[PDB]
Parts: sequence; structure tokens; C-alpha cells
Amino acid sequence: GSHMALLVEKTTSGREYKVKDMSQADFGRLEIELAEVEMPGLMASRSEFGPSQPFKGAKITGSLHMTIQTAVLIETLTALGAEVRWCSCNIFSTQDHAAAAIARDSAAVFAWKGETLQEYWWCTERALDWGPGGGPDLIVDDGGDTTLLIHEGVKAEEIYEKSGQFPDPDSTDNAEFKIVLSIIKEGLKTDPKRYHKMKDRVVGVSEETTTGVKRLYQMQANGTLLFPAINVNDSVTKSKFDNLYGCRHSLPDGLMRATDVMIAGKVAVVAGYGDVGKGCAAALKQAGARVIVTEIDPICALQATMEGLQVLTLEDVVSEADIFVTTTGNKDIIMLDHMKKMKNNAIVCNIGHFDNEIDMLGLETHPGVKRITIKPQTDRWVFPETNTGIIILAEGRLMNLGCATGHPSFVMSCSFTNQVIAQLELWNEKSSGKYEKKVYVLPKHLDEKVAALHLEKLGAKLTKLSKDQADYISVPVEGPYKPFHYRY
Amino acid sequence: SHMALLVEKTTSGREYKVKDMSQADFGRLEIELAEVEMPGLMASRSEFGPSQPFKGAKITGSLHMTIQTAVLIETLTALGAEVRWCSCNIFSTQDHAAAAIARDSAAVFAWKGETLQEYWWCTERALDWGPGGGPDLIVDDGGDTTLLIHEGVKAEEIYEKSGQFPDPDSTDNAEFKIVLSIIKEGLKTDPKRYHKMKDRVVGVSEETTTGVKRLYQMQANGTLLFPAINVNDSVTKSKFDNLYGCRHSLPDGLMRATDVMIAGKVAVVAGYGDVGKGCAAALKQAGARVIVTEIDPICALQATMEGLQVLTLEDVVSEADIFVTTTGNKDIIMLDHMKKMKNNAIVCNIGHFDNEIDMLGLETHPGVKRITIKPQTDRWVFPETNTGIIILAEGRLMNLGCATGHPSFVMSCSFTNQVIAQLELWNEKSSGKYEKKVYVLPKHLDEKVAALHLEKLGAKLTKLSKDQADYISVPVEGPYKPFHYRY
Amino acid sequence: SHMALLVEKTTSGREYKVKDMSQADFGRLEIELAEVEMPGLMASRSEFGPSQPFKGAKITGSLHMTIQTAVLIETLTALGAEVRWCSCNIFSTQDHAAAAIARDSAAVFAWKGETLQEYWWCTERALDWGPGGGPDLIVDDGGDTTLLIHEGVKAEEIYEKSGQFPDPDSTDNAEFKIVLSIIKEGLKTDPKRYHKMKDRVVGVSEETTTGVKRLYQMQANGTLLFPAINVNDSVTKSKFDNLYGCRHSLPDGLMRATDVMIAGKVAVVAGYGDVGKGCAAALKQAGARVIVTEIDPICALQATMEGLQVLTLEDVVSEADIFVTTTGNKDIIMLDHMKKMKNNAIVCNIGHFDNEIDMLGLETHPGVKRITIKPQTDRWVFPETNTGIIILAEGRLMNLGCATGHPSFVMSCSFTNQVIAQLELWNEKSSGKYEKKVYVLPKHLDEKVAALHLEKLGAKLTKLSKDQADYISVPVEGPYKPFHYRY
Amino acid sequence: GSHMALLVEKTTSGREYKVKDMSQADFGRLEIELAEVEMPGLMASRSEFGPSQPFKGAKITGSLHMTIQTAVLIETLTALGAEVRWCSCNIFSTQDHAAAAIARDSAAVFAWKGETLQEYWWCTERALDWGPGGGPDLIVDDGGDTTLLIHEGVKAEEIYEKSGQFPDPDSTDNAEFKIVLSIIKEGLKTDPKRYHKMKDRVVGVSEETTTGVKRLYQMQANGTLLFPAINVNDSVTKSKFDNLYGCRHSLPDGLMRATDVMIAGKVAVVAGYGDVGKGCAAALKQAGARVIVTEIDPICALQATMEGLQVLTLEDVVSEADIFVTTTGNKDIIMLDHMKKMKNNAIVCNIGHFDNEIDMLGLETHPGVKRITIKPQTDRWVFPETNTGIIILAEGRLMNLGCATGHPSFVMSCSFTNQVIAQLELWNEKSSGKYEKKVYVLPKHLDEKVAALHLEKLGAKLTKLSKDQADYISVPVEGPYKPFHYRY
Ligand SMILES: NC(=O)c1ccc[n+]([C@@H]2O[C@H](COP(=O)([O-])OP(=O)(O)OC[C@H]3O[C@@H](n4cnc5c(N)ncnc54)[C@H](O)[C@@H]3O)[C@@H](O)[C@H]2O)c1
Ligand SMILES: NC(=O)c1ccc[n+]([C@@H]2O[C@H](COP(=O)([O-])OP(=O)(O)OC[C@H]3O[C@@H](n4cnc5c(N)ncnc54)[C@H](O)[C@@H]3O)[C@@H](O)[C@H]2O)c1
Ligand SMILES: Nc1ncnc2[nH]cnc12
Repeated sequence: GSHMALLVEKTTSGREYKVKDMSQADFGRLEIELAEVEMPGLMASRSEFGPSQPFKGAKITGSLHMTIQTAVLIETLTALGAEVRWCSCNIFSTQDHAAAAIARDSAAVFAWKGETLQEYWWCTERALDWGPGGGPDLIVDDGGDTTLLIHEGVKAEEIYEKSGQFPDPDSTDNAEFKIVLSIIKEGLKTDPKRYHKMKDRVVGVSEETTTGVKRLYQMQANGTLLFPAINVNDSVTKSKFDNLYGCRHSLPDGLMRATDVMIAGKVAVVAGYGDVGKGCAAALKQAGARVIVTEIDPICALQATMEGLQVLTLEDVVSEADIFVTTTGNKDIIMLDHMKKMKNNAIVCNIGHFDNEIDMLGLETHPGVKRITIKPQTDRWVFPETNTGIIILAEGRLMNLGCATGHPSFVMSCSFTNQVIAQLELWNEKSSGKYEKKVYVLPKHLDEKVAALHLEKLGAKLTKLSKDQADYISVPVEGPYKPFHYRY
Repeated sequence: SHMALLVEKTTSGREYKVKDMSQADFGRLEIELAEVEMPGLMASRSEFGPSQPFKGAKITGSLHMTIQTAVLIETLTALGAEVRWCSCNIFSTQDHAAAAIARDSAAVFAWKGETLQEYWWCTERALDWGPGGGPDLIVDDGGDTTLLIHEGVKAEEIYEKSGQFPDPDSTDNAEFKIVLSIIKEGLKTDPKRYHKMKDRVVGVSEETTTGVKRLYQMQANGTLLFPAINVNDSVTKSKFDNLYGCRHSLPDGLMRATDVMIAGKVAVVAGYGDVGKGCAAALKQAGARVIVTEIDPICALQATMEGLQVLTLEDVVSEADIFVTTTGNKDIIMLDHMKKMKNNAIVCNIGHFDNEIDMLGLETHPGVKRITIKPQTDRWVFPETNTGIIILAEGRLMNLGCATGHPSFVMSCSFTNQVIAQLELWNEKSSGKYEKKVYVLPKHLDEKVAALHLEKLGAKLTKLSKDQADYISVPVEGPYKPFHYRY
Repeated sequence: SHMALLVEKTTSGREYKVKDMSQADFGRLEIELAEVEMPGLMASRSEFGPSQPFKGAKITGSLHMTIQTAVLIETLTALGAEVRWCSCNIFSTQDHAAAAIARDSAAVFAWKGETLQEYWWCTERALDWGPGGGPDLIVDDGGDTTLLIHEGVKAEEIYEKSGQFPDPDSTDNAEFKIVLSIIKEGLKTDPKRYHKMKDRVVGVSEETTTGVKRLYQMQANGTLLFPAINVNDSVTKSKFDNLYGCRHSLPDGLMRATDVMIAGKVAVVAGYGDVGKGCAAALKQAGARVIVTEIDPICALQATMEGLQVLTLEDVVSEADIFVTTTGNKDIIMLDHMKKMKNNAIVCNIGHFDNEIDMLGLETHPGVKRITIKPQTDRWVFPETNTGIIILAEGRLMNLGCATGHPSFVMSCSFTNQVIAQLELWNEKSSGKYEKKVYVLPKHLDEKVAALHLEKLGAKLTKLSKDQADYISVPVEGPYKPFHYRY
Repeated sequence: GSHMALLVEKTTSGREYKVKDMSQADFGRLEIELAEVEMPGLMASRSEFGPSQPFKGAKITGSLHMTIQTAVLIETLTALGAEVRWCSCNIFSTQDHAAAAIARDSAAVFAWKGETLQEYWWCTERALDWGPGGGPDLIVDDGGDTTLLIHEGVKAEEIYEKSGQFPDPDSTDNAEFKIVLSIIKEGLKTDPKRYHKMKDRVVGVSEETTTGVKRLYQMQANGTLLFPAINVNDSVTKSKFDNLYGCRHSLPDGLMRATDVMIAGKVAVVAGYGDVGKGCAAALKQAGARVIVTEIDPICALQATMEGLQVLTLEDVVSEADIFVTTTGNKDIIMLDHMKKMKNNAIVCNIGHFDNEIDMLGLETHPGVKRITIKPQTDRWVFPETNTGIIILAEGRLMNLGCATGHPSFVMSCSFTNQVIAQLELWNEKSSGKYEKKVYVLPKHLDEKVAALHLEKLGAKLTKLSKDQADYISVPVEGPYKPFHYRY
């Protein structure tokens, strides 16, 4: 094979991995130990469920961003008896010391910060490739790439089984999808029933993020979804916490690490005002920026105005603003056309799941443009027309994870305790038909439980309803406390 | 009270009972200002006026009888409705609004400072369409009009068979004794009043969380007599009026009633739902240190993320300067709590009903003394301590009781939803689309409400390309969010 | 006006003129509440009451005649002073406060809604200690009482020599014509009134930025007749009342006058000094998008750091919903600006004098029409456009004119400084310590004011060890900051 | 000499330096170029004054923290004709790439991140040691260490000149001062009139920070101050901007980089509520912490309460709080006694100038304590009594600079344009007696000018007074606009 072939390494115990630097394991462990204290829902899950080993025999593939927080999640799964293989769901989001500690101590991990796209897809394939004993039984996904690979893999395998044909990247004009089809092609040479076996064994997927869940609904709508899915993003204790308060923390962190720019006194544009945009706008306003929101949804627009934020189209503000943040989960928000109008050293970043919110393709092909790397994940692109630049963060990829460390532990404990519950539910319920090849959410009493598990850490003292009071508001003393449609 | 509970009539023969008709010109002046602040309602008049969709309809409403409600009423009449109205609280009426409506537009039975007897008499009047019958449609806020009809029908069933009347001795609740006595008296005049009424009612649209709770109870126990639209739980109602409206009107109520500085104080907000979020926001933004009480661990955790301490009432009762109940529950602030409060602690309620605070225990505490500072600000002094507390609006919703409730712009959001709900029920009167259950308006209409309010504020919306719309799986024209989206 | 400008007298012979003495009981009730909120004043009564330091003193004040000022007045009288008072603005009096004071404690000449003639007559009355002479001491807010004395002395000098009177034709300013006519009339009765007065005045303590500006002008031109203490520039005045007080009372004024939703609007704050900072804070915290105008690049830069846009008025005149002038300057919002404003834009002033907004240009605009919505809320409609603007309190300080001004707690800070200033001037009356110049209170007393207000709020101060105190070069007991510290 | 002797290196042009890694110069230049855009007051100073070379012939020693921002300041001094030698005023505050770029391109620099105290004082001595041509003429100081060394050097030289005696570290129990006296002792062997010559030549010092200015007043009060001083800290455009808004930026940056802890939901204690404490409290509250302030000054305490913050003594909250930040400029704020009461993983940091706000001496000698370094400048100290830890940032040294990058460029341009003005004034005015051996502040019209220079960058449009309006408020159309005693 190739001089530069990607090859798995093995620990002294024989577990596969590929990480940046295994010498970083001790440092990873140190920060993991700190995180544990900040993640009471995960630690409570270990205490409650560890002894009964509910995941005994289960094989779990995950793609949550390979951070210290994810490390605590992984080690909760393993504490509960799972065997685990992991990759990151973005080329820039891995924390190398986290990856090293997990590789050393707990799970197969294929992840490093600064992957090429070919490396990224290879790592995804590896995390899914359990070899002859088969697997996974369970998938934890963030953004849907792992789920996509499986669905596209089954499709390719069907064509191969019927007609002998391999995928051909020439068939697509999308550069990344060419890589995907190439991975699949090569994988047919090693195990051309890989994905069919998986299709038959996988109990379900638990999906972390808004973009991933949109993809799940597309597959359900078109009748292609192969196994049950739990939508973790839309737990209240996920969407209304991680997406909002997480970003309120990690947006400014990414800006400050990447650029050190003063936010106070600047004009910042936030495209989108969903959960992520709300948290980003909040951080920016809190820091002393004057925040302008773009929106397509009149309800979200009206919310922004109630918070004292101006709502305009991008075109209205492109020449004036200092910082741009895309939060939409859509595509084509900041185009080359917009970039050409920006002031010198305008900062352009994306915090939505995929980089196509920003027109990186257009930028890279703009005649005469010059990319000057300031430092990793801070790039100044100089427009020749003006001899002025724009500062792109993380090549348009999720800026919080790419330029900083993403969300903090405490809020990730809320998201990831939902993940643990979701995994437990899929595994425990596998032999009714509680779950069809459809998208489900966790029940409210479990959503409430996640919150309840995090109150003591913060010293929050909850009031107990009397029986009379609970009757009066039509709820049980132990909850759930809100109607099905409650929005919080 | 100097009020005689006999209807008056306009020159045209339309009934009313208000405090002072001389206030009508002033009412009109403030309505004229409110119209500019209520573009959703004005847009509704322009869109639907030519077709007069409420031609021939008879509508009873109970929305608080404010300037804002006047604009709603006059939207209904601009669209062809004949209207009778009452307030849903004894202290929430704005007398000038009532006067202008009574004079110009609709039958109104409402004044600020009703007794409970007067309150229930007004409710009966608003429902009394005379021999001809009615209402066709009900607009309710808190469910008292809906309650009266359901309890009336129940009493009429028993009466028809056994001749038994409701007996007020059956309840120790002073206000419910009044309701049972009103039902008894109505049996003695027309034992089928409410049976006939319920058979003619096309539906009710309900404004507020407490009222919608009641509706869901009636649906669950199979007693609900007619379709209901839950207006509260439109996004453009619950996450605007309940939240931002209270953020405005809570401090307004506090300032008018007491003039107390909020900055530097400790304020307790009991509950952290939509109302409690708005109330806590106002207090914190005014420089108070806010402590939240909650039963729901999700809401509690939200409060902590906003930098608020979450404790039980018992932990802070002697420390706090201001107490605000927002729960929609009962028995939040009891006499036992009151007795521990510092001198001149301010106690108020902004939930729908006054039983959040233990007025009964207060009023019956041996040796207690009430000194009225001014209307709706009372200082109660305890004999044990010789210190006092300040109760606002006798525990009734303080924002409406001590100030003017929410402002026009936010009420335009709420009330545009009410227009849409009323139009839906009425247009569908003969179609069988709605069963005797509780419905919410569809998302495209919730979005329309928002969209109607953007121009006023200069908010400029982006349009999706078809490619972008496809990418996120929505139509270019919406709706833009999944059914279970929480905003 | 129905007011007869003839003094009334109490049973005891003390003069007054108020709107309605029947309001005294209500005044008393609200004063009793205010006392609990004003610990600095109450502490002053406890500390100094036994020694009666103002025994035999005659004090004239012009503080706005509110409940808060009533507590100040009754601190002065608790300490032995005899007091005469007027308000320093035509719309700022609270009639119940005035009544209670008139009845119980001091001569008061004040009502809400004075004409300018009445305003100046009240000022003369507050200064009129009869043949015996007085005042010994003046409490001023904005400098009009001080002005009258200085202009009076000037006119008396000319009169004594040439018999010439002030001629109102010498000014085109309608209000200054009233002042010159009052001086003329007083020459015709007692040509040495103000000469005698100035020789007896121990000093003045001045409350507000505009008043202190005037004092510094008089010092600079050598006309200042007596010592003055600048109370405004105590830290515990300027950086509390002017800032936090307006943060409270600006939204109060807006809400009472108009009930408009602030959230979602664009609001312009002209000026970003202490008052503009507080006003902008309130508006932003209420959900308005605030645009600041400024002439001072430091203040402008501060605003930007707070996330506010800084533009000129001309850039935003047609966009903003609410305009608030805070400058202490003149000619901020002119007729030319008004004409460009959207229908029902709200225009108000919270600086000391109404000439921040061009009332004269408005009132004299051909074909303009004023429609009073209610007292202190006027809608002016222009003939060119047939659209209107809403002027609050005819351009007079809106917080006091449309609401109740600042709350008691913050006014206790301001007014404890006034007590200290008055005690200093009076105790030093015969010592020659103060020249005919403007003085500020020393830092240890500024700190004492703060310290007197901490217990109320439960704020617990740390004590320096002697080693720590030495390390930062301060005494354990303070003062804790260098002379030029800005806080 | 010693195997591990600290020795100056020289550039290819012969200029002295000692930095961590000269290969970092290119990276420093890249970030310097970005900073320049964010520092319009400094760049305007270059444009206005560059051609006239006002500092021709002047030698300037500085000790401003050796950051990218300071690099822009240094290169403004050199653009204006100065020769410059520099050190950092804290062992952890240097940005190594900034130091390298300056060393390479513009000035002698003795600075690295992670200096020992002996290295720190050596670098201070080197920055002051111009060799046989003499110098400096001018000093820019932050915290007063450079000024202290000169004053203590003159004292030692007087004793040496009169009585032949050298300093003896045994004479002091203060470990750091032993190092100082040792430096001075050794320096007497190379030039025993170094400091006397300086005393005679130095035109003045411009002092950056509150602690430094307190020291200057002590020397003025005791009649020991040797040369004029300009107090830059107390320009309005310094104290009310850098100390406040700078810390509002850089406090949370330091916490997030050092620990990644979620601030939202926590209890944070801010000791002191001066300018720095106001900005720190603001950041913490803005981020969703519940902030408790400690104060000795009743005015500052009352301010805090008006902002909705609880004011308590440290003892009231030590067992409950999650984060502690000292802001006092005092000493002995957080003692070992307090530390022993803190919860597991409480974060303890200092943002005041000197580390003695926190009882590091007491901590280090606590029986059985164990220091576990998580990563540089994040240390977990484990108390044996409880088997719980506290997290100390930057060994108690200024946490914003030690754990992150300190303040951002834009606000430092305000501080440092004051520095430029101060230096120009001292140099230009040296031959009257405008300036005695006393502490002075810059006049208000120059303070205003600093602000005015930063408005256009932010798009802020200032109104011009009419002549009539300016008369009415008793100010000139061109300012100054406020009375001498105005507090802003
Ligand atoms: N980086 C992180 O740590 C992180 C955390 C959570 C979620 N995510 C991702 O962030 C993205 C947003 O998630 P969310 O939960 O806020 O979704 P959301 O659906 O709640 O909000 C997205 C918003 O974008 C608006 N929008 C869509 N197209 C737009 C356009 N062309 N211009 C302006 N506004 C437009 C929508 O109206 C909507 O309100 C998703 O990709 C999600 O997966 C990232
Ligand atoms: N890290 C940075 O970037 C940075 C920036 C500016 C200033 N500084 C430094 O920060 C420190 C504070 O500066 P400042 O300008 O805020 O000073 P300041 O004098 O304005 O404020 C310090 C405050 O601490 C309070 N205080 C003193 N002793 C106390 C005690 N024992 N407990 C509680 N409070 C106490 C004082 O009352 C005062 O209000 C100084 O050392 C200064 O040099 C650091
Ligand atoms: N102003 C108002 N009018 C009617 N209902 C309301 N509910 C809250 N405020 C109100």
C-alpha cells in the first residue's frame, strides 16, 4: 500500500486506534478527572447502572466530537458494560489529549484535530468496522455522517449484490461525496456485506444535533431509514441548554482564542435565531457588541426584536459589520458576493454543523485571492481588489470546537445524560416493537430526570408540591409537570 | 359599593353597566393611540372588513376590559359581530375603555373595583342575549364564563329530575357560594338557560394558561360541551404576552402601587414558567437580586442558567423585599410565611387567580389590621409583631390591578390570535370540523401573527431561495419549524 | 387655573398654598412608607435630634415637592429648623405630599400643574420670611431661587441709583419676562429685599447638575453672593440618583404617560452623562434598541462599550419610537426634527429644564393642533403631514411630571447629603470657614452616606486589618479612595 | 560562570535579547499586523508624529506586559524615533511570539512566558542596562518594579559609595526581595554608578496601573521619588476602559482557557469592586453566574448592590462558591484558612497586579498538600484532610495574562495612546520645570483626544455643539467638555 497509508495502531492490549499523539494520555486523564466533577448526570448514571452492566455484550459506535466531555460519556458507556469504537464528527473538533486517554484506557478511537476529509471518512469507516465479531449494536451520532455512511453503504452493497457494480466517484460533482463513494468502493473489497449485516443487527441510533435530526426525518419521510432513531437534540434538557447556553459559552471562547478581538464596541451579525442563534446573540450582546440578526422565520425574528436586537437582511449590514456568525443549519448564508463587500479584517465564522453555511468553495476560487494562515484555524483571505482581508475561522467548520473546546462539561452532561438514557432505552426495548424505523423522542419524565440530576451541584433547592397543589394544576407530585406541548 | 345592578341602555337600546360614562371621550383618545400600536388587529380589519365574516354573529367575551381589549372588541364589530362583554377580574377594568365601548360599540358590564357579587352579575349579563338566544361564540380569559355554563348545565340536569337546587352550604369557598347562588336563582327563572346556551355555542377561544388548564380538565373528564381553541399556547401568545408582557407590566404594577426602588432589593419570584421568566427578567434588569422558587426541575435549571438562585420560600421569607407569585397554582404564600416577612415587604400575585396568596388566612388572622394606603395598596399589620406587609390588589393580578396590564403591541399578538380563533370557529360552524375538544391554531397562522407585527418594528425578514428551502425541508412560505419546535 | 394667589394659613398661623389640603391624610400614609425606605434621613434624625442643631434656623427650599422631599423637610424640622418650601418645577409636585407638609410641618407653596406665573409666585413666597428676615439657609435644585436672589440684587443696585426698573422688553424669553416683572414689582414695595436677604444667607446647598453649573458660572464671574455646597457631585448623589434614579423613573414616566411597549422599539437618548447612562440602561434592559447622541467623545466611547449605537439625531429622527433628552443643554430636539418623526413618536425630556426640546417652535408652528390625551400627555398634529407626535409634560422633566420621580431609597442618598451640607453651612455660620465659593463635601462624609444605606439592603462590609490598610495607604476607617477617584 | 547562567543573545545586527524562541517571530508579525488595525490611536500617533521623529535620541526602557498589544506600542515608540529596551512586568504575561517579533525587528527584549523570579529580575535589570552609552531617558512601567529597582539601586549605591558595603539578602525575609538585593549586589560589580547616572538622566516615568501609581504616591509622600511621574492609569480613557472593559473581556477568557468550566449556573465571588472588580463582576453576571462581591468601601459596596449583586464577607461564602477572583490591589484576601473551607475544585484566581492577594506561601506549606499540575498555569492543590482540591490559576499571578492573552487590542490602544502622549509630554517638556519629582495626570483635552481617536473605527458619530450650545453648558466647542472633577 501507500507510503502515506492510514493504518490503525494497537495498544499493548491489542485495541485499535489512530490518534495524534498517545503521549498526551496523562494530560487527557487529568482533564477528564476534572470534567467528571462537572458532569453529575453522567457520574450518577455510573453509580446507578454500573453494577447491573446494562450494556453487557453491546457494541457501540459513536461519532460525538472527540472532546474531554465525550471522553466522560464514553467512559460512562464502558462503565455500564459497553464495548466502544469512536470517531469525531468534524475534522477540527477533536481534543487530542481526550482522544489519547480514551485510546489508552477505554475504547478504540480514530480521531485527531486537523484531519483531511479523506482521513475523516476513513476514521468514520474504522469506527463502524468491528471486524469479524460484527457490530455495532448501537450508534451514537452527531450530525448524521455515520448514519449516512451506513445508508449509502447498504445502497452500494445492494447494487453490488445485484449487478456486480462498485461505486464511482465520477458519478458525483460534490468533492466530499466523491471521498465517501471511494471509501465504500474500497470497503466492498474487504467486506461486501458489512452494512447489510449492520442493517440487520443495529438496534438504533441516538442523534445529537439539529442537522442530524433533519436528516433522520428525510429518511423517515422517504421510507429509507433502516433502524429506529432517538432524537436526543429535541429533549428539552438538550435543545434548550446545550444549543442555547452551550453556544452562549463557546461562541465567545472561539472568537477570543482565534482572534483575541475585542467584542465590545463591535457590530456582530448572527444569521439565524433558533436555539444556537439565540445563545450566540446573547453572548455577543452580553459582551458589548451591537448584534444584528438575520432570519427567515417571522416568529424567531419577532423574538429577536423583543430582546432589543435589530433584524435586517445580510445585504443591509455586510459592509458595516465586524463579526459574522452563521447559526442556521442551512446552506449558502455567506456567499463570496457578501465577502467581497466586507471591511478589512471582518471575522467570518460558522457554528452550525456543516461548513457549507459559508461559501468556502467560492472564496477559494476567487481570482487573485491569497490565503494567509495566521495560526491553525485562523486564516486571513486577502482580496486583491481592495488589498483587504477577511478572517475565516476553522475553514468554515464549527468554530467553537474548531477554535476552542466547544461547550463546557456541565451543559454537555445534560446532553450526554440524554444520550445515555437514549442508548439504554434502545438496548433495553429492542425485543418489543416499541421502536419502529422511525424517529422518537424521550418521554418527559426522563427529560425532567436529566434536569433534576444537575440541580444539587448548583445548590438549587426544588420545592415539593403538596398533594392538593399537584391536583390543582393537574400534575403528579413526581411529575411530569408540564403538558406534552409545553415549550419552556 | 354605590353601584345599582340594573342595566343601563344607550340611546340605541344596547345594554351596559360601567362606572362612569363621562370617561368615554378619554377612552376614545387612548383607543386611537392603541390602534397604531396594534397592527395585527388593524390588519385583520382591513383584510376581513369587506367580507363582514361575523355578520350576524353574537359574541360574549370576558377578556380584561382594558384599552387593548377595546381594540379587540372593535375589530370584532368592524367585522360585523354584535358583542357583549365583561371583565375576568374585579380590578382589571380600565373605566375609560369600558365607557368608550359601552357608548360606541358593544354592551359592556365592567368596572374597576367590583365586588365578587358584582363580578358574577356582570358575567351573567355578558352571557344574557335575552329571549332570542346566544352567544354564538365565547372569548374567555381564565375560564369563568365557560365554568358558569358547565356548572349551570349540571345544576339544570339535577333540577329537571329532582327539583333540587345547588346549595351554597356544599362549599366553604365564599366565591363559589356566590356562583351557586347565581345558578340557584337562575333555575328559579329559567331552568333550561344553560342547556339552550350550550346548544347554540359554536365554541370558545381561551386566552390564558389557567383557563386552558381548565379546558383540558373538561376534555379529560368528558364534560366539555363545545369546541375550544387554546389561544394561550400559540407561540405568538405564550412566548410573547406571558413572557414579555409581564416583563413590562410587573414593574409597572410595582412602581405605581408602591413607588419602591427595585434596584438593590431582594425579590422572590415563585414559579419560572413564561410569566415567572418575564417577571424575573424585569426584576433582575431593574437591579434586584432575584430568587426563584420552582417545582419543575427543568424550569429550575433554566433559572440557574440565567444567574438566579433557586430556593424554597421558607429559605428567604424573612430576607426578601418583594414577593411575586406566578404559578397558576394555589397556596404559595401562606399566612405563616407572611408573619415572618420584614416590615413593609411587598406581596403580590400576577397569576390568574388570587388564591396563590392566602388572603383568607390574612383577613381572618385575629387582631390583624388593614390600612388602605390607596386603592389596591393595603398595609396589613400583625398584632404579634406590630410590623406590616404590603398586599397589592388584594392578591388579584397585580399588573392589571395596580397598573394597566400589558401594553398594546404585545396584546395585538395575543388578540390577533383570538380573532383568528373566532373566525375559524365561526366559519366552520356548520362543517363538523371541530369536535367537543381542545384545539390549537396551526403553525402557518401562528407565523402570520408574527409576520403582521414585523413592519411596525422595522424588522426585515430574509426570503429563502427554493434551494435553501428544500435543503432544510420547508416551504419557501412556511411553516418553517417542525410541529414540536419550542422556540 | 382656579388658584387664587393669596396665602392660606394653618390653625397655628403658618402660611401655605397647595392644591387640596384634604389630601394630607393620604400624604401622611405614603410618607410613613417612605421613611422606612430612607434610612439615611431617619439615621440623621436619631443622631442629631437630641442636639437640635437647626434650632432657630430658617430654611427655604426648592427641592421638587414629592413624598421624598417631605421626608427631607421633616428631617430638617425634627432637627429644629423652621422651613418654607416650593417646588422647582411646575409639574413635579405631588399634591398629597404638599398637603401633609403644609398641615403638619412647614410652609409649602406648591401644586402639580402650576402656570409659570404661579411657579415664580411660589418661589417668592418660599423666600418671604416677612419683616423679621430670612432665610438663613437655602436648599436649591436647579438654581432658580438662587437666580432670583442674584438678579434681585443686581436690579436693586441699578434702582437705588437711577430709579430704573427691569424692563421685560429686554428679553424675548417669556419666562424671563415673568422673573423681571416679579423683580420690578418687588422694587416697588421693598427696594432692598434681596440686599437684606443676601446679607443673612449663610449659604445654599444645590442638588442638581444644571444648578451646580450655574453656581460655577457665578463663582467664575465673581457674582456669587454666599457660600455654596455642590451636593450633586457627591459620589453618593451623582452616581446614584442621577444614574440609578433615572434608570427607575424614566420607564415609570413612559409607562404611566403612554402605556407604550418599550420592548421592540428604537429609543434615542440624547446625552450619555449620568442621566443618559441611566436612561439608556433602562431602555435597553426593557428590550428597546437604544441609540445615543453625544458631543463628548469619552461618553460616546463608553456608550459603544455598552453595545449602543452612537449617531447624530439627524440620522435616526424618522426611525425612532421614543426620544429622551438628558443633556442639561438646550435646543436638542427642534421643530425641524419633530416634523420628520413617525406618527405617535414619543418626545420627552428628563434634564432639568424644558428648553432641551423646542416647545416654543412647536407651539408657534402655523396650523399645528394640540390634543390633550390626559394631563401631561399631549398629541401634536402637524398640518403638512396630518401625523402627530406625543410630548410628555410639555417638555418638563418627564419622570416627575408624568410619574413620581425617583424612589425613596435613592433620594435618601441624595437628601442625606443635603442634610450634611445644611448642617455644615449652619454649624460654620460664624466661623468664616466658607468663602463665597462652591465647595463639595469631603470624602469621609460621602462614604458615611453610603454606609448608612447598607444595612437596609443586607450588604455586609469587610473590615481592613491594620496591615492591609497600611498596604494600600488608607486608614482602617477611611476614606478609602484618593481624592480624584471616579468610582 | 554558571552552566545555567542567563546570557543575552544578539541579533544578526547586534541587538541584545533573550526570548523563548526566535522562530516564533513570523507568527508574532502576523498577529501584530492584525492588532495594528485594532489599535487606531497608536496608528494615528505614527501617522501624525512619525515624520517629525519626536523621540530622536531618546532611549526608553519599558516593562509593559510583553504581549502583541505591547508590541504595537513598542513599534509606535520606534516609529517616532526612540531606541527601546523592554521586559515584561510578570513572569507569566509574555506572549512569546510577540517577544520574538520585537526582538527580531524592533527592540531589545528580555522576556518569556514562565520565567522564574530570578529570571524576572534579571530581565528587569537587563532592560534598564543600556551599557556604556547610558540610558534610559524615559521609562514606561506597569506596576512599579522597574521604578523600584532604580530607587533601591540608588539606595544601595549610596551605601556603597559612603561605606563600601554591598547589599545582603540575609537582611530580608521576603524571598523575592532577597533576589532583588542579590541582583543589585552583583550589578555593583559591573557598574556601581549605574543607577546614579540614571537618576541624573531620566526625564520621567509613565505608569500604567493602579498598584504602580499607589507606589508612586508612597515615594512622593516620603520624599524619595527621584524623577517626575505621569499617572497613566487615572486617565479616564485608561481606568474607565482598560481596567473595566478590559477585564470584562479577559477575565472570562482566562477562566475558559485555564479550566473550560461553565460559568453559567455557578456562584462566583469577586473580592473588590473598583474598576477591575466592576468589569470582572460584569463578565461573570453576563455569563450567567450568580456574583457575590466583597468590599471594604461602602460606596463601592452600595454600587454593587444597585447592580443586583449580593455583598458579603468572604467568610460568608467560602464554602459555597465555585469561583473566586481577587481584584483588590491589596494583600491577604484569600488565605489558607479560607482555602481549607472551599469545595472540591473551587477555582481560585487573582487579576490584581501582584500574587500576594492569594496566600500562595501558606498553601505551599500546608502539611500534606499535594500540587498536581493539570497544564501550565492550571494547578490542582489537594488538601489531605478532605481529599478535595482547589484549582489555582497562574500560581496566583495575574490570571488574564497568565492563562489567556490579557486585554484585547482595541482597549489597549486606549491605554497605550495615553502612554505615547505621556512619553511625548515628559520628553518634550523636560527643560522647563513643568514636571517636578511628583505625580501628574494628563490634561483632559488629551484624555478626550484618546477617545476621539477610537470612534471612527467603531462607526460612532459625534455631534458638534453649536457656539450657542457650548456657551450654555460653559464649555468650548472643541472641549474639554467636563469639569475637572467629573467622574464619568
Ligand atoms: N456548534 C455547536 O456546538 C452546535 C450546538 C448545537 C447545535 N448545532 C448546530 O447549529 C445549527 C442550528 O441549530 P439550532 O438548534 O439553532 O436550529 P434551529 O432550527 O433551532 O435554528 C436555525 C434557525 O436558522 C434560521 N434560518 C434558516 N435559514 C436561514 C437563512 N437563510 N437566513 C437566516 N436564518 C435562517 C431558521 O429560521 C431557524 O430559526 C444546526 O446545524 C445544529 O446542528 C451546533
Ligand atoms: N489584570 C489586569 O489586566 C489589570 C488591569 C487593570 C488593573 N490591574 C490591577 O488590578 C488591581 C485593582 O485595580 P483597580 O483599578 O480596580 O483598583 P481600585 O482601587 O479601583 O479597586 C480596588 C478595590 O478593592 C477594594 N478592596 C481593598 N481591599 C479589599 C479587601 N480586603 N477586601 C475587599 N475589597 C477590598 C477597594 O475598596 C477598591 O474598591 C490593581 O492591582 C491594579 O494594578 C490589573
Ligand atoms: N392590557 C391587557 N388587556 C387585556 N388582557 C390583558 N392581559 C394582560 N394585560 C392585558
